[PDB]
Amino acid sequence: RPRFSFSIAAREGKARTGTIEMKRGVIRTPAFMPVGTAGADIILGNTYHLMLRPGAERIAKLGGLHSFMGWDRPILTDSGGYQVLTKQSEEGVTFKSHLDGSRHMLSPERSIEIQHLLGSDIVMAFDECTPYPATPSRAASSMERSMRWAKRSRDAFDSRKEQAENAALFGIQQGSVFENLRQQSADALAEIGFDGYAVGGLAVGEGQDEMFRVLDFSVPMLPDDKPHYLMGVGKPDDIVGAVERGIDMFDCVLPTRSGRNGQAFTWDGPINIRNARFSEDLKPLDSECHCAVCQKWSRAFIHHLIRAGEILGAMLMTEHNIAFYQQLMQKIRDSISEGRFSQFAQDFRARYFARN
Amino acid sequence: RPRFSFSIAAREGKARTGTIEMKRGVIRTPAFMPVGTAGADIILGNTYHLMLRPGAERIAKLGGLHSFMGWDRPILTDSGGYQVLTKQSEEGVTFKSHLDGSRHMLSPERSIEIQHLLGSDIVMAFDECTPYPATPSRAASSMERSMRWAKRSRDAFDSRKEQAENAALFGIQQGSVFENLRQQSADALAEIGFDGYAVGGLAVGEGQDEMFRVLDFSVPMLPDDKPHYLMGVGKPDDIVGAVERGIDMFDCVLPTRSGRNGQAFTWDGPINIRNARFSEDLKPLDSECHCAVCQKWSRAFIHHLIRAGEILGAMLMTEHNIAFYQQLMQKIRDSISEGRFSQFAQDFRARYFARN
Ligand SMILES: [Zn+2]
Ligand SMILES: [Zn+2]
Repeated sequence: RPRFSFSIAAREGKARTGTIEMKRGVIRTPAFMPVGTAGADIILGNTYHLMLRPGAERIAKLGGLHSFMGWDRPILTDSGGYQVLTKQSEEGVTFKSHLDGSRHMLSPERSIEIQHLLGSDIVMAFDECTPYPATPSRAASSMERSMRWAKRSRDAFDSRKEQAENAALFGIQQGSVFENLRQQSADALAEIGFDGYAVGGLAVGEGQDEMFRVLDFSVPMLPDDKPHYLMGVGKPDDIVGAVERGIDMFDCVLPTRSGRNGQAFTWDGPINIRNARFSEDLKPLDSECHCAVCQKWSRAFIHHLIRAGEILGAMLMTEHNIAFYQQLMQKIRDSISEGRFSQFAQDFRARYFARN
Repeated sequence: RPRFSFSIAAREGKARTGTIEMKRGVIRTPAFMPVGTAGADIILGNTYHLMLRPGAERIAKLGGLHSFMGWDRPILTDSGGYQVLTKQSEEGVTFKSHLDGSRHMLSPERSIEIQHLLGSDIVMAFDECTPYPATPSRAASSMERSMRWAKRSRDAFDSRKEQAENAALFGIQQGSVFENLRQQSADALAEIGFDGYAVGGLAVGEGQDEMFRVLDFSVPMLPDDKPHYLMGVGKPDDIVGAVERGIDMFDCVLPTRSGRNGQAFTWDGPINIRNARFSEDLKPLDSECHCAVCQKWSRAFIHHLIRAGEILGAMLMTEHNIAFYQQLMQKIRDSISEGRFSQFAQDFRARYFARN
């Protein structure tokens, strides 16, 4: 396989389905990328967490993230900046670990180097997150810095031969909710040139209507022939609507967070399995789900395990939620390929929000 | 298969290996019986817990424990009395649930009925636990009551046709550490007649030397041609020494308790995987273990998962510990069948206690 090749196999409206080929494997798009410490074609590693425990140099000494996690397929790492204080400047950010008080710095160059030590296949440029809401001036200043940092990230990546030849680099569009800033950001990223383009700054609590409004104008600004990654999104209905707006890749902690907190995703909406209404419910978590949990165990049993404090309950919930997300993506890919995605999205919303 | 048939295939000293055939399956002995909410031939259900959540009538409405847990092989239930206050008498015990304040009673008859509603295959007689240490008078009084309750348990079981025809009933020897009381108890149980005989009252904090001393004289008092079940034991070295003294069946919360608290069992002794010495250790939890965890992941990765708070870490630890216990029992059975159990026990102890 090539280092990186994105091909679009079919389209419906703004939605696309296709493949990213990389040395370690093929990624089917639209893709959901689960956290690896939770089938999927690619998993996400949390650079901020890994640089603090066990440390990037230690991960490299252990053979890199692929060996460490037992995962030989592609891995995407974030830059570490979002989760990341002792000092902030045009150079980068300095911060102190709560785990042990150790001092750490992150910059475009250091973030790229940490991601190199982790051995990831898709590397994210290091940027400055923009809070929500943001004034036009603050959003512009933050976006402008992020574009300077995108060039620094590009140069650092290109200087590391093993990384340049075997990994890929994505740039991140910023600009808050402002169309003109989103355009300036897209133009700057395309001038630098990246293997894929993320839409940043939209997992900030703005609400789905506003997120969709910004995606409506922002995704068309990115190169059509490269993947589009919506970072930190989201709920099943967020994913469906974002695909309708041209997004190809997603990540979110929701499936694993929900699975540890009693919430299961189903085609009839989320359910809180701890509720007493499930104590005698012999149906599986979801009646169509093909996952191993739903083939074997009832809502009543999973309810019991969680209420009893048994670790097995949260594990089965998490397994189901991860599988549900992958089945959602498979249905999205098949429906786009078959020219029935618009109908799928309509049928999906009607059932998901009925909450039956 | 028959309702119940125990056959001894081979012996070495006081140790035995063989099979219990029941309608739902064959149990290879010596057997370790894990809790089912945690391969094994039989799992243990906790009657006290199940009668409080979700309730025995509710379990029966859901189809019984086999259907509820997705386990079609034999299940052994305890009587509920050990974990079980509003009143205590020759009739039984009354107690109030902390979960919701509901009132509950347990007696020989009610315990047998609850175990019937749960649908278990091996039913334990309801007895009175003897604290440790106990005076001779108190141990005798408690043992005498337990024998009266054993007869009541026998009669209640025999009155329920579905239970009498399809399940088995074990009696429990009591008597604390006193040889004469252990003998009186064994005589009373054999006169009543049971399908198997447990050695009760030895998971009480007395220490291994004392436990082995009591087993030395107590196990020979039970019928040789029936299974011998040591309740609530134990650590790997406890199991090996108890097999050397004629025990056929075991249960203990240690593998699952340890797996949720950072402790892994290995042939070189227990290890606390959270310790910093494992942060860079690329070996599996145990170098001989055939379990799925040890085929794939390192001590370093499991250390990381647990230190990071990831549920996956405790799940992998528990999976490894359950599998380790089953591999221990398999090695015990094979060595007895091959006439090399004495050597196995010696080699096991030398390595386990070296702690290398
Ligand atoms: Zn499922
Ligand atoms: Zn193992």
